Amino acid sequence: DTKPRVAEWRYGPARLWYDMLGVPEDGSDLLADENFLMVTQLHWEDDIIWDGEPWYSIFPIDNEDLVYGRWEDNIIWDAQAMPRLLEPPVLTLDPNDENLIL
Amino acid sequence: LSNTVLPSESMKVVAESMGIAQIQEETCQLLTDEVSYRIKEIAQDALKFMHMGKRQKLTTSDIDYALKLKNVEPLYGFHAQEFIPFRFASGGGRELYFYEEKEVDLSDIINTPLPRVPLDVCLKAHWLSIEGCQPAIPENPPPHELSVEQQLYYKEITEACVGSCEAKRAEALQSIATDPGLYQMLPRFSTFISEGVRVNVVQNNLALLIYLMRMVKALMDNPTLYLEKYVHELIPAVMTCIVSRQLCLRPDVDNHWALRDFAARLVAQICKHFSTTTNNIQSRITKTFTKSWVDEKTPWTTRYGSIAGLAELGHDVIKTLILPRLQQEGERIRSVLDGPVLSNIDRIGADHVQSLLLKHCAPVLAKLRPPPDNQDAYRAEFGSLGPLLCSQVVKARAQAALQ
Amino acid sequence: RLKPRSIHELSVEQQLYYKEITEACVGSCEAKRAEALQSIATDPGLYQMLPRFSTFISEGVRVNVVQNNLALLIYLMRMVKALMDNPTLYLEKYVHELIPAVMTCIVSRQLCLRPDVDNHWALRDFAARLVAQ
Amino acid sequence: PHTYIKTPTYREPVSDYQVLREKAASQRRDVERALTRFMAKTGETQSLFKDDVSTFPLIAARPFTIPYLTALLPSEL
Repeated sequence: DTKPRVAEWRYGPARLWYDMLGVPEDGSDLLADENFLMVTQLHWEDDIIWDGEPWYSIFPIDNEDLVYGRWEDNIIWDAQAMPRLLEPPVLTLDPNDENLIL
Repeated sequence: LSNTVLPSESMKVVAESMGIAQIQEETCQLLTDEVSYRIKEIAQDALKFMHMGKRQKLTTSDIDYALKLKNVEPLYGFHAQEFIPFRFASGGGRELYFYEEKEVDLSDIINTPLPRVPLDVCLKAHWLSIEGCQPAIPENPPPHELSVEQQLYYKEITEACVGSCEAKRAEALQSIATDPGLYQMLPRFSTFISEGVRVNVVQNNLALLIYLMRMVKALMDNPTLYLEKYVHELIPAVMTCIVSRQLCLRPDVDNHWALRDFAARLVAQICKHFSTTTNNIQSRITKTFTKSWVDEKTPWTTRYGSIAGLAELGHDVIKTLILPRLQQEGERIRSVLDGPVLSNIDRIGADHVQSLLLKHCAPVLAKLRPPPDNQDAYRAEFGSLGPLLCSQVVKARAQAALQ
Repeated sequence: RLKPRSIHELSVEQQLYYKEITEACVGSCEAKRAEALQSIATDPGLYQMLPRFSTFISEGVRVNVVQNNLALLIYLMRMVKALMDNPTLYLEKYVHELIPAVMTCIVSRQLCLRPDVDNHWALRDFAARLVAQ
Repeated sequence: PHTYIKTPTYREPVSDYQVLREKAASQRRDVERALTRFMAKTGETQSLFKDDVSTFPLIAARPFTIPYLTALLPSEL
């Protein structure tokens, strides 16, 4: 299906892109699992060191979206033949990340 | 859509103002299709005085000119300055609306302030158009939230990377790469970059995509900010710059090819710095590249992007992904050494794919073969990859001599 | 809009064993070392904690050869051997971290006293060559 | 509980007024320093010292055509 884009904000981050577009207001066998195991895809030899010279979490919490979500579904393989229709995402300010005041 | 009439229950209410106790429902239907028929004949004859006397408002003197036309007696008292008031009466089961008329002492109409005297009709001439456009005379028509500091910094930094000049862009990228406190503005930059790479589908601008990829490359070089929480947004943007098929406005002359190897180097860096066994970034990137490459029907641009990313990942990846499908080079040279259509755009992309393939497979052939390599090219596909491998062995010997 | 505060994929309690087993496997007491060892070799639910064990091993050997601390290394190699013979867990996703750690135990110089514990050093290279093959 | 207990844990929250004041202060100072160095580098610049652009760059003074509008008017309201 053709993707002509859609924009729902024109006021948050990426407003510059929305204004340039002019969208007014809210109007809109090598695939075997082993091949991909990182023992068969990483030069781990370089690591070998030769002559070198819990009530709250103990470990850090990973990005659930990266660890779990299918971000691969936001890759645009063909601009004209885009399998689904992408929609504008609002800023979601994750508070799990430190270094953000709120 | 349908013939709309006054409700039949509005005629039972009217018939009890008369004194008629019980009126059957076939009589009420007989009343309301006649009175709503005579309303539509004075609605449409008032509209003939609104149109012939050019007004577009339908004042109440239009209906009074139409009741005069249908011989029916006029309705007295509808030229005074009034509006539409209604007053709700709840009651013990009888729901209605009325007027609630008010009174006024008679000496307060004898002693009202009189309005100002009207003016007589006069004429006025003015030019509307003088051999062209209208003059500009007054008788014509006239024609969590970022603080202001970092809001201004976000505005200046994003508008410096849109392409007005190159020097402000280089200073903005050297700002992004080398400032200590740019957190709290990282989600805005990630949203800006991902939406801007998405806006390539409406306008296939190669230049703005090169600028956004240099923005990502500058964001990666910042030591202070950690992109671990926002990498799920920047990965598919760089992936879109790699494996999409139309990266150009004019496909033949635009070097989409460089935004390909630049973004491939970028994604190799983004899965070197951030791939953890909980993340599975690199395995999930190799799987997308692999099923885009092995699958047929894919265009030569997206196959170029897949081969470029896979070959920037490292040596063992091109050992176990690229080297099984070296026979695909024959399927490529099917359309290069012998094509029925020569003037199409498949040939430049095909021999770009060929050049990238043999450039990246020359050190892989130098790693896993004999030192002689006498007829390895003949044993190779098309006998060209083997010549490139001989050139690569010569280059390695030259590097050893330099060492 | 703020995304919900996420939870670690281990129970708060879950973090503690990671903690008791790792503080027992650094070999302050030998029966403990063993209690932990027993756990690692036959805990069925030791998957989904295995990234944190592999990272603790790998990171440990690399900052434990900066000063050649032989026990720290002999305990980590025994932890690797106890990780391997567990039948439930799937290891070859993590072997890319496991193998350069053992190569470093076998092919590295010893920063601590050269003689005397070389007898153990041969065993550090004996335990490492056993787990390597 | 470990074999069966499955009670979730959270990340360590920093609710301290001292370190929150320090974080907000240092982030505001760093973003205003980055903004002023970027604007002094990409425009006309002055200097208190002879040929001093790297350290202490001043944005050059430009005259306004109507200066009371940029002086007296409030910008946040």
